Amino acid sequence: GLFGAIAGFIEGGWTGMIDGWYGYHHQNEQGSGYAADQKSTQNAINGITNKVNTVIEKMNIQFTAVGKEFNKLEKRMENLNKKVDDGFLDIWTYNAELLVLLENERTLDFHDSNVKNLYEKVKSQLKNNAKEIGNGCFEFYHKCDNECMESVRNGTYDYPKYSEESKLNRE
Amino acid sequence: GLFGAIAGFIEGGWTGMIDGWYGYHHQNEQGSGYAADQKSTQNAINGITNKVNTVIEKMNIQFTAVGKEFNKLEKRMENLNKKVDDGFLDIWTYNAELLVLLENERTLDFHDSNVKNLYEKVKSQLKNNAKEIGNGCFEFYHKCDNECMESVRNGTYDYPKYSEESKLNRE
Amino acid sequence: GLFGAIAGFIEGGWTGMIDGWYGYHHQNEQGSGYAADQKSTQNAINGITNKVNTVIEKMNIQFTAVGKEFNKLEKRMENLNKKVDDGFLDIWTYNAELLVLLENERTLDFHDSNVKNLYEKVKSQLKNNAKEIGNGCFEFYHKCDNECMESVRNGTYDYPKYSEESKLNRE
Amino acid sequence: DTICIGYHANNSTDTVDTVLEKNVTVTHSVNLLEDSHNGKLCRLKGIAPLQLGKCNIAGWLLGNPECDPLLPVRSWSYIVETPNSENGICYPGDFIDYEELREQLSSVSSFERFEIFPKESSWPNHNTNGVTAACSHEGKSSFYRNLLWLTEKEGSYPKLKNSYVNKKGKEVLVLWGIHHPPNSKEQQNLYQNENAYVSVVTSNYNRRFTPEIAERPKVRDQAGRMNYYWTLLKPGDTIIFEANGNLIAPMYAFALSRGFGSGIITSNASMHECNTKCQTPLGAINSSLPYQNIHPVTIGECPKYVRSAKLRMVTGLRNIPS
Amino acid sequence: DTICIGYHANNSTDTVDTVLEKNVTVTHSVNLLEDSHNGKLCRLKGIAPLQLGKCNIAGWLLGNPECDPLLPVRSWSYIVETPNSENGICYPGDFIDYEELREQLSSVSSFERFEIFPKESSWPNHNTNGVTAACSHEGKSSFYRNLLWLTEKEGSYPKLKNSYVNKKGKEVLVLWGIHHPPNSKEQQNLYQNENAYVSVVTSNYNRRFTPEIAERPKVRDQAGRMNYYWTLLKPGDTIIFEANGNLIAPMYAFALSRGFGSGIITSNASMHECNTKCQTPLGAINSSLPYQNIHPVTIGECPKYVRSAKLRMVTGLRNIPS
Amino acid sequence: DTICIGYHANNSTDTVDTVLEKNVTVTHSVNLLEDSHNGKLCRLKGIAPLQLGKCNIAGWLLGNPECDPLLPVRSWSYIVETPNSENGICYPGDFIDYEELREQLSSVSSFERFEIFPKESSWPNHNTNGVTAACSHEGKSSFYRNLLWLTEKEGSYPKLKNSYVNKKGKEVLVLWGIHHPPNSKEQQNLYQNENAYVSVVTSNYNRRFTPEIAERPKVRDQAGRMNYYWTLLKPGDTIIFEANGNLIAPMYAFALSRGFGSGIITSNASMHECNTKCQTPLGAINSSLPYQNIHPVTIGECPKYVRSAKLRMVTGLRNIPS
Ligand SMILES: *[C@@H]1O[C@H](CO)[C@@H](O[C@@H]2O[C@H](CO)[C@@H](O[C@@H]3O[C@H](CO)[C@@H](O)[C@H](O)[C@@H]3O)[C@H](O)[C@H]2NC(C)=O)[C@H](O)[C@H]1NC(C)=O
Ligand SMILES: *[C@@H]1O[C@H](CO)[C@@H](O[C@@H]2O[C@H](CO)[C@@H](O[C@@H]3O[C@H](CO)[C@@H](O)[C@H](O)[C@@H]3O)[C@H](O)[C@H]2NC(C)=O)[C@H](O)[C@H]1NC(C)=O
Ligand SMILES: *[C@@H]1O[C@H](CO)[C@@H](O[C@@H]2O[C@H](CO)[C@@H](O[C@@H]3O[C@H](CO)[C@@H](O)[C@H](O)[C@@H]3O)[C@H](O)[C@H]2NC(C)=O)[C@H](O)[C@H]1NC(C)=O
Ligand SMILES: CN(C)[C@@H]1CCN([S@@](=O)(F)=Nc2cc(Cl)c(C(=O)N3CCO[C@@H](c4ccccc4)C3)c(Cl)c2)C1
Ligand SMILES: CN(C)[C@@H]1CCN([S@@](=O)(F)=Nc2cc(Cl)c(C(=O)N3CCO[C@@H](c4ccccc4)C3)c(Cl)c2)C1
Ligand SMILES: CN(C)[C@@H]1CCN([S@@](=O)(F)=Nc2cc(Cl)c(C(=O)N3CCO[C@@H](c4ccccc4)C3)c(Cl)c2)C1
Ligand SMILES: *[C@@H]1O[C@H](CO)[C@@H](O[C@@H]2O[C@H](CO)[C@@H](O)[C@H](O)[C@H]2NC(C)=O)[C@H](O)[C@H]1NC(C)=O
Ligand SMILES: *[C@@H]1O[C@H](CO)[C@@H](O[C@@H]2O[C@H](CO)[C@@H](O)[C@H](O)[C@H]2NC(C)=O)[C@H](O)[C@H]1NC(C)=O
Ligand SMILES: *[C@@H]1O[C@H](CO)[C@@H](O[C@@H]2O[C@H](CO)[C@@H](O)[C@H](O)[C@H]2NC(C)=O)[C@H](O)[C@H]1NC(C)=O
Ligand SMILES: *[C@@H]1O[C@H](CO)[C@@H](O)[C@H](O)[C@H]1NC(C)=O
Ligand SMILES: *[C@@H]1O[C@H](CO)[C@@H](O)[C@H](O)[C@H]1NC(C)=O
Ligand SMILES: *[C@@H]1O[C@H](CO)[C@@H](O)[C@H](O)[C@H]1NC(C)=O
Repeated sequence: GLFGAIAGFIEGGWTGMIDGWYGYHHQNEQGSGYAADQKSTQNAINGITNKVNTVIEKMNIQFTAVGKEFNKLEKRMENLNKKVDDGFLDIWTYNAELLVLLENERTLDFHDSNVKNLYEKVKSQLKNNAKEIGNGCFEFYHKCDNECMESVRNGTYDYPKYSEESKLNRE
Repeated sequence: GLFGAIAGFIEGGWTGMIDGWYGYHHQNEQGSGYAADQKSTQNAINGITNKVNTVIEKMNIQFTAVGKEFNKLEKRMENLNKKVDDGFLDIWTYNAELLVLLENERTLDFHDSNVKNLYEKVKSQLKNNAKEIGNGCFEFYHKCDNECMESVRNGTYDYPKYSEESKLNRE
Repeated sequence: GLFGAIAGFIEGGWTGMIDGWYGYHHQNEQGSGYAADQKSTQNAINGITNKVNTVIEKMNIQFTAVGKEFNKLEKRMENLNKKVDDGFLDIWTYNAELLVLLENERTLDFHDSNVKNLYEKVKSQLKNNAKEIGNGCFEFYHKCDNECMESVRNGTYDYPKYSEESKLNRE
Repeated sequence: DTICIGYHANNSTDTVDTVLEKNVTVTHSVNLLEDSHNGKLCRLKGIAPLQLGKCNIAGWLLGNPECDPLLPVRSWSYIVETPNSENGICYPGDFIDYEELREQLSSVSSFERFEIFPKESSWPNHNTNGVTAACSHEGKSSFYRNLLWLTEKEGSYPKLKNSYVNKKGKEVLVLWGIHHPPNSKEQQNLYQNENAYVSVVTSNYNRRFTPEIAERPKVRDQAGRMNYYWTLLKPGDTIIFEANGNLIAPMYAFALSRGFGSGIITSNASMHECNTKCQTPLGAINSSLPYQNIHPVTIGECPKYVRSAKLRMVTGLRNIPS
Repeated sequence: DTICIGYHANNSTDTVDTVLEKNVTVTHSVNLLEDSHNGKLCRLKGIAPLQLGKCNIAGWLLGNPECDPLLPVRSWSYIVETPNSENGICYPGDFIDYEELREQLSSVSSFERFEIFPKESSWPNHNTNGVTAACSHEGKSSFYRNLLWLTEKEGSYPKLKNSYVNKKGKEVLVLWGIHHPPNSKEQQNLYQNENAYVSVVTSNYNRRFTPEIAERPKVRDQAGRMNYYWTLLKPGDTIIFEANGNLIAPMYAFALSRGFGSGIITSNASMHECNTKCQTPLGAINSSLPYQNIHPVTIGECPKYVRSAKLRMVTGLRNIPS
Repeated sequence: DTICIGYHANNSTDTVDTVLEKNVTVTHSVNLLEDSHNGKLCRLKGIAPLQLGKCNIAGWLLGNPECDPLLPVRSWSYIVETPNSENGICYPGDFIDYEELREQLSSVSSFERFEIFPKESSWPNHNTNGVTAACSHEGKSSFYRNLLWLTEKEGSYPKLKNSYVNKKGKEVLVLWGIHHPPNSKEQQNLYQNENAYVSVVTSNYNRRFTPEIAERPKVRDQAGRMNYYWTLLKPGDTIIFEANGNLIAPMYAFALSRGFGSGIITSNASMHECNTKCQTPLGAINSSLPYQNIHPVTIGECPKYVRSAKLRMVTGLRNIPS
């Protein structure tokens, strides 16, 4: 992907995270589990629903469109009518197929960016209180309980609270 | 945004920075103030002016285009002429609206990328001589005067010059 | 570029790397040389070949298309036939020029992203066993021989193997 | 203790195409291309179509006797001709501006078939019982149900003249015919005059017809010809017919109502007790998708026809389960 | 000591739409859709239009006497017909290939109205003073200013023949008419011949006309009819008129110049002392924007008409002030 | 010890344009716009075209004697008319539905020129040797090679009647003419009858022609006129000609085969021993590129014509060598 997260440094997806597109898996002494990030997922759902409705809205309804008949001495007009019908069909099939291809590429990049930015949010919060261990995972240099897990998931990780403990374990 | 800077980890814009799209705010013992990054702003202005002119240039001038008249025994031809006029109008309204929507999305991502790359330039220069404090701000581990501020704004921050002083304050 | 690598923090390209689009230059006591990253280059070649073939495939073959003749009392029909021919030509020239411009922008961003992600892969592997020295280069805090060079180029850099030696040289 | 960042995966096997990559398996997707129809002819916005049965437009409008007679008044949303259409013009000749008349009928939503010139009172001095084997009915010679073959009475064909004033408040479609015998002996026998002519005039229609006598290749075993003509009589206007021979006089005319969204289609599908917003010659479409690949001919409010076989937007992520 | 990275914000309330998001407030934006006009008819590239006043094209070309006479020579950039156009053909009949003639006029930039057959010298043996109440002027019976109603003189209608050689170096548009009386008594009274005919020939035009006598519904209180015809006489060519009755002879013809970028529009707007590069039936457009939503009918160099209500490109950033 | 990440550069001077930036120099690129042709007329899919030489379509179909006679049977992939085309209709008149006939010929892939009415057996009671200076050949008066000018024999022009039954299994194109003398003395001298007429009938064609006598401006030194007509005789049908004067009778007709992908073009290029899938009036295109800017007129399987001067996709990177 353009942003390197999906199928990148995070190799695979989670079948166990059924409640959202992006989220977290944690493991501490009280257990483990999945937790979808509701804010980014809902924002992504809103934008994509917006994209799909825009594609539908941009295509007007096709009102009645039937053929016309021509006698044996109106061949030129019949061919002109066929050239018009063929040409419009050429352009609309071209427009529809390209738009889907272009928007499909952007949608996959959109999800890739959201995963990447989610990872960056956590990384900027933890600083050196934890270490990157690859595959989008961090190992804490301190005991990280459920309340501390939740502080990472929302915006409120208390870095100073654990710097002393983390500094000791870093060595 | 796709790159996570605008409306992302940098939550809001600066009304006090009137002279450019992207730039810096500094605070030291000699005072504080805003300073637009002239290079990135001017490069962004050039590219966007290029984008707008391309949209205008791709649309040819519409030369004289009026209607035609048909008698009571030329209904088929009149409907064919109307089908042609309606169909071309359908496609051009479709082309104009989609192009603006697609280019609008790219433009916002373009600015988001420029802010992100500007932040990365400063971050790569300072290394551990300063600390990320969120919201796109860095706090120096050493006295950073106006000349040192300017060295960050252009490409010439002298990291070795302050490593000893920064190392002492880091603890 | 959108991702800041090409013409960004990596200012120039390598004429000496003839075998790929992206890759590495190394220097140790056994010598120096270039080495294209075969995986990312080949993946980029596949995707771009896919893009070009899609552009070609979306344009159908133009079968026989000639003009028509009209007598002195068929001026309206002759102008309608000309309006149809002119209008279709307007749209297709518009479609062809825009598609090339839009895809050209995406292609350059695609390469920029690949270089950026390649740099991030190496940076995430080395951690503090080496230092960023700008222009997309890292200087190792330990002796990095050809086998160790190759471990960086593929996915298998052994960070623990050199942490003790790197820690000593970091001071 | 660890925390990991990741993304959704599932058992979806949906695939989409992108500019850089074909056949990408994705977690969620939406189809935009309608490819299903019900294979039936349905009411369109609550109005049943006009089915012509064994007749085409020409046979219905002239009143070919081999077609099941329609009710005096009909209202419809579209017209269906069958691909067979064994019954059209039965006495050979030219139907002048036939395609223009079909285009006119395409914006008509209703007709009222009424007697413009009643048979028993309009032509007291002419024979009105002429029939032909070319328009047979139940194995017997017959003629169009809407036209009358005027011929000489008691050895005389007096110059006739009849008019009609349109007091219907709607356009009245009037159809008539001109007969061209294959020889002058038949012309003199049928119409008693050799320099015969027919005149039809309204406030905006003015045409004269003259027989052109010649023997011709037999079509439906007839060397003669019958040319068919029509005009739309505006509300309040008058049409005057004048002839001393060869006129195939109107008997029934149509009061026409104008509507929107209609047209003529060809279909071998069957009428059913259904309702639709979108009708194609293959069947009805019940869909809100923006595109369809079923048929380029559509009646009503329909998705746009495209040639594509697949149009799928990805909404979810690339699907990479473990 | 700190340094922060940030982006511009301002008091802008401009909004744009994107694929993922509607109604995004942005710092800077550019409008691409022209929606303003001046509500006036203007000169186009420095040339005033041809306003027909109370006449349509037919009334002007035939010379309907109820329309203010135009100067002998006019040059223009477009033709304006008013929606009213109370004055067109005043004696009822058919204007053959009228729409083709209008299409011809659409590429004409100039006319010279000249006397092709002078009244007092062309027809010494015929009456030229015929007028009708259907073409009245100031409450008195009159006739087209460009045509002459030839009738019998002293009980005789001699076979006439007149020709004109086009020495103008430009196409000459010639108009004439054929009268169809409602009965043979009027035909014999006006033209003295019952098997009358009219012949008009040039090097590439060859047509014969014959009266078709019948009584018809009265139109403008006339049961007779007048069919109008035209041809373009090429430079150097000759046109020959031949008739022994029923000819409505040309008196004035037009020498036509061909131009580019012209057309015919309908407008109830007023001529003003202005100049424009772009004219619509609603008004003139002074703009360099690529699109407009004012009117699909345009003269000159104009933005492309689209149905959209808004087309705004963002140039700045998402506007997030504190 | 160091390791660096970088990207390819080379000596390429290819430039492309993007939305944000013009004239970007790139390492690799692909051209999509075909601008090269060979300047020759070639065989299309292995079939040589039909070159008409000095004749246009009208001259070839009538058999203008100034054009080199073609072989009895020809098959082709497209028709070439030269821009000069000095030879078309040589006796002045109107070619009725000429443009429709050209459109018919555009889907024809083969002709067989055969004698429909042999000269020496079809008209024993009429003169068949009439020639004119307007259709001269080698400085001597001649006539169309496919038509016969019938005139009176021994002071008499008997009413003729001839027919042909199409047993070719293909459409047969039949051409004939009607002569209009400039005065009645010539009409009586040539055809001995003043109320002359011509009748042509088939199962779906029925038309009568009558001379219209008038003196006209001389065209190619002829005040008379010759109107040309045609019809397509369906397989198995019969055409009957009937006249007592003025008929320019058919002698040779064409059995026509229908094909696909053909058309008529104008070119001053030369036939060469080459083969192509794509032919334009300027030359042949040997290309797989999706677009071309050579000519909007194309025969065969061709790239789409666009007005652009350059269409280059970048495949490589921005080229930044040291
Ligand atoms: C588009 O992608 C799908 C999924 O990647 C393709 O379908 C899958 O094709 C693979 C390989 O043909 C099948 O997997 C394995 O095939 C091997 C032999 O190649 C066999 O030994 C294994 O037992 C296994 O089946 C897989 O079943 C199949 N999945 C389906 C059909 O749901 C599909 O072919 C691709 N289409 C293209 C590339 O056009
Ligand atoms: C597009 O966005 C603009 C700006 O975000 C919208 O206009 C703004 O709408 C808000 C809410 O309606 C107004 O703000 C506040 O409204 C609350 C009640 O909702 C009221 O109590 C406050 O006093 C305050 O006014 C704001 O004034 C208004 N700004 C304008 C009109 O300039 C606009 O409605 C959006 N359009 C859409 C979503 O279609
Ligand atoms: C598109 O880009 C190319 C390459 O950047 C442009 O061609 C190059 O133009 C430069 C400047 O005109 C030439 O370089 C130098 O020019 C200076 C004077 O300006 C001269 O003193 C040096 O000796 C040197 O030549 C360069 O030769 C030339 N390269 C070519 C033609 O291959 C091109 O002009 C650009 N097109 C545009 C901007 O429309
Ligand atoms: C047919 N047509 C007329 C209509 C007009 C309206 N649109 S609409 O935009 F609503 N379509 C969509 C269809 C789909 Cl499947 C999606 C989507 O990916 N979801 C739905 C929301 O939970 C997402 C989710 C589930 C589980 C775990 C994580 C995420 C999956 C979306 Cl976002 C939009 C289609
Ligand atoms: C109407 N039409 C025919 C014409 C044809 C030519 N274009 S043109 O491309 F020049 N339009 C533009 C219109 C605008 Cl407002 C802009 C823009 O955002 N600016 C202008 C430059 O200072 C930027 C700025 C100001 C203050 C602080 C920070 C940044 C804001 C741009 Cl970049 C281009 C429009
Ligand atoms: C003409 N037309 C009908 C055809 C239909 C098929 N396509 S096709 O997609 F194959 N065209 C391409 C043309 C080109 Cl030059 C390229 C490209 O950049 N390369 C080729 C692969 O080694 C790349 C490389 C070389 C050296 C060092 C680093 C990288 C450079 C590509 Cl990727 C595709 C064009
Ligand atoms: C973010 O998560 C943290 C961690 O759970 C929340 O902080 C706790 O909030 C509850 C109730 O609000 C308090 O009882 C705890 O004392 C808080 N923990 C600490 C360490 O102060 C916080 O409320 C969450 N913020 C949200 C959801 O917006
Ligand atoms: C970048 O900013 C630095 C900091 O101001 C500039 O360095 C100073 O330049 C001035 C004049 O060029 C000298 O007098 C100072 O001694 C320099 N400072 C140091 C620490 O050497 C530098 O010139 C700027 N570079 C630009 C604008 O390209
Ligand atoms: C990645 O590169 C490393 C470094 O060369 C490779 O590791 C060596 O592989 C060879 C043969 O497989 C062994 O003899 C060496 O002992 C390995 N080195 C070490 C330090 O264990 C590795 O095989 C490469 N992986 C690939 C190419 O997939
Ligand atoms: C309708 O006609 C098509 C071909 O014209 C045929 O394939 C199809 O089976 C027919 N359907 C019915 C119901 O007769
Ligand atoms: C022009 O006509 C339109 C409707 O045809 C009307 O709404 C408008 O007011 C008129 N303007 C003038 C100036 O007469
Ligand atoms: C063909 O004609 C064009 C202009 O009509 C002329 O420029 C060109 O030279 C001609 N070519 C030949 C081979 O006669």
